Amino acid sequence: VRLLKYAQSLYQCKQLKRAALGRMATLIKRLKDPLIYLDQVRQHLARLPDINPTT
Amino acid sequence: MGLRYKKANVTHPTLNVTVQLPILSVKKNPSNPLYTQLGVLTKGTIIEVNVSDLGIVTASGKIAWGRYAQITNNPENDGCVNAVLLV
Amino acid sequence: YTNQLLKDICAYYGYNEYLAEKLLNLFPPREAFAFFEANETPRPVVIRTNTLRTHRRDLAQALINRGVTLEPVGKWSKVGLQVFDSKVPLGATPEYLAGHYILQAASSFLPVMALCPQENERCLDMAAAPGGKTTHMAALMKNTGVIFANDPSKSRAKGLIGNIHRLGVRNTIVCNYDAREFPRVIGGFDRVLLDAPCSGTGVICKDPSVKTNRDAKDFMQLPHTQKQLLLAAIDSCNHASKTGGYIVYSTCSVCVEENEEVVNYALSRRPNVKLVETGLPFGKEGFTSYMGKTFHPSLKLTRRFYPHLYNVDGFFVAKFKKIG
Amino acid sequence: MRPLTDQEMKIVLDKLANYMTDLKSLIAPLEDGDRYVFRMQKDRVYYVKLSIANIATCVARDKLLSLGTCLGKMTKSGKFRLHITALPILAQNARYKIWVKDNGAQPFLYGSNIVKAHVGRWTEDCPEHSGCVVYNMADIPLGFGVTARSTAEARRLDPTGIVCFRQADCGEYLRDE
RNA sequence: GACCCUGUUGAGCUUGACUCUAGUUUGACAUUGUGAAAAGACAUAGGAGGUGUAGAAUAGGUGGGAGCUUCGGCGCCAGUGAAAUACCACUACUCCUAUUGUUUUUUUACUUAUUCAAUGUGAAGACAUUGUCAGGUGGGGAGUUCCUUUAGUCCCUCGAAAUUUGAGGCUAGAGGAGAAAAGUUACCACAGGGAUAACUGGCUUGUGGCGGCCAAGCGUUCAUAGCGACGUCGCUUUUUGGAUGUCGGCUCUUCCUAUCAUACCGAAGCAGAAUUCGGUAAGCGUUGGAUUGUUCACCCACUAAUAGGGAACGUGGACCGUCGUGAGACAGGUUA
Repeated sequence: VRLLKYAQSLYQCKQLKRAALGRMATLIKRLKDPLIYLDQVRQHLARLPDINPTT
Repeated sequence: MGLRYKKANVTHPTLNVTVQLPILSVKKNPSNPLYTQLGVLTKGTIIEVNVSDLGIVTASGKIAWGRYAQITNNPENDGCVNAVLLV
Repeated sequence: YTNQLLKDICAYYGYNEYLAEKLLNLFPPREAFAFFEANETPRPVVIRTNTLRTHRRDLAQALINRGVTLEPVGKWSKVGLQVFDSKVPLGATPEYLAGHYILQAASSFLPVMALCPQENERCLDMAAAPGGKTTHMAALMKNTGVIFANDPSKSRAKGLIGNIHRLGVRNTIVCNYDAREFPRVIGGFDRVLLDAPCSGTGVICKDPSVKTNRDAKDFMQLPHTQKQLLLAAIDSCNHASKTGGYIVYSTCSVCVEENEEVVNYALSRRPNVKLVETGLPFGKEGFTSYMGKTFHPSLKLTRRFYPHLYNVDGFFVAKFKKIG
Repeated sequence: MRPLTDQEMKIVLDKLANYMTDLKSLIAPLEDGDRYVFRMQKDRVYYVKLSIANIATCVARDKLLSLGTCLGKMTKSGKFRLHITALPILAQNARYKIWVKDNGAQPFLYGSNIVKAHVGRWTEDCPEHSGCVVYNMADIPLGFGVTARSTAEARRLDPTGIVCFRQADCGEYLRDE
């Protein structure tokens, strides 16, 4: 945001936006495996029996 | 305020390792001596970088702390500042 | 085992093997471990008041008003204070801008405190790279007398002169000379101050390079250079004066090759020197003999300062009086 | 390694009398007989004692850098200048003194010209372009300069107006570090 | 406008020859004495030494030596220590006492040194004082027209260092009208000159950069003069969950879809319900409050839902100057 605020040209904004979106893309690319693990735990915790310990 | 960068991504031509290291100072910007004096970081600009973390051993079995590194990207195009170390 | 401890310390802390051997010789394993933890631990920052311009309670009140947390540095130093936190930068505050104080270390306190400059006296400082020592001599003598300041380098020289004019010493002549050349060129000073360049093993928090950037070659050349430095200082000093004049040697090195050995050499070479009690309250006794090398038993009065014992930079002092 | 010459010390005393009053007191004999004498090295002038000059002349011209207190340097056109290094003597023998507040002194230490809201109290009978010395509230010498106008015009002028043309201040010292 | 140049001005950096010397100057010496008071260091005679560390221990140190052994105390062994201990021999220093004295220095008093008054004898008083050299400086005066960068000799000298280095000498690679002021800068203010009349118009979007590995092909002659996509590896990037300046505000028409909802289906541990993603789809409709300079974010209230945009971004000062140049001002004008 600061870089774009001090941007001076259309190509400047071009490459700045491309670079930022690339950073987020690479971050998710590394986050590839936690998403799979959390999807699996979500599926089971959904298909988990629900008891009442107090009753 | 924001446009300065404190550390640079230095790639070592030998040992094939890239590490983030602090910037010591700016020595020569070939585009403009005025940019050199101010400290402008353009493409191909040699700066002094602390390489204590790398731990390269020099002659007499001695270690080095500060070495030349050529900024080799266009930081205005891509904010991240990247240099190749000179060894 | 000794070798196992050496390897473990070198691996875990990054010290060179040879310097680690010297430090292990210097301190027992408990004291050694405390010393290494201390010297990787950052030192506190102190502020020295400009007695010529203002006084301690007024400066403290001003910095409290501006939000700086202060504490007096022991009973020993009246002119000093210690900084905990400061909302306003210390550089930009009006007191520092006007010259009410300076930033420094307690090791910068100790040597000029050992010295006792008086009014209308002739003084020398062949190493005043920050300029705090010259400024504090000026503050002690109340801008009465003459100060000569000698430097090797234009850069720290201009830093020196900036500090001097900011603190308003008004009676110092600043020069770029050789410290060895100074006595023959002028000589005849009532008091002389030597902050000899050393290995810097005392303060690796300020100089992390010394953790490794010290080889045996440096450990050999540096003591020879400071030996010639003390030769120059003792040549400069005056034996007889209306006000007693003394030589002060201060260094920031902890290794024995730098400490007590060169002063033993100077004492052996020139009988005119005696050593007197340097007058410093907290310190450690000088070693009578370290590595098969007998030193004059009078070195008992010599003081040492360690980061682990006291929250001060590793520092070394010596005070001498000239007969003829 | 020279003393000043005729026109050189003429311009020097011209500036020094535009800014001070008792240049007799500056160049007057002392009790011991030693005198404060103008020195100039590398086209830069210094104020030293005669004994200091005598004991310093033993040094080679190139190796010696500073002597006494630097007063100023002469430009290529020959115009003489007095600096913040020469500030203390100027404050000691000031003719007109102008005192500023803290909120105005901070821009003054930065390098900004004096504004009317900055000054605390005024000197009287000040000529329009006469030199003056700028102090803070604590009578600490901050700088020197030529006033834009006289005291009465400053009184009747807008608070936002420029008061003194800010020549030199404490900035030079930390500039070099 | 950016931008280039010119002159002035500042900010600088550097040069401003060589040899003596005035101005100088640092240290010593002598002049310079007599006493008294002291102190220090060298003469000696003696007493006692000795821890940074660990080792049992407060380890001068060196040479022999494995128990003289009075006793096996302890040698030996053994740790632990740079150094190991018994012994008998050696010599260094100190901490001192004393005097068996020599010197040195400070202070005091006095005149005998020195210097003044008087001037053809008096006084200050060992303070000043003068002269002697060993230095350094020197743009001032006079006169004429080597140093800088690098490596070796590791040779000689001076040092240091328990034996190897440091600083000079030596050698050989490259450099070079004078005090009046100068050279020069992608720099500053000022005044001026020069140059562009101004921007985009098959431009815009969703996937970063640097380096390496791999890589079909092409290439100077062949995947190696080399160019070279997709991927992967290293850095950003990891072991415990506020940004926003002038603006807006409302309504209305029309259009696009890059679709919030309605309709339709494809996929999902989609039991049901409630959902998520994907696409066909513009007929339909698409509300507030807080907060703020003000918007969005976030926050909460309704509601099927509160989606994004376009409509030539749809309709209702600068000089003439005058007074200042280390910085500015002007109820001055010409006025567009």
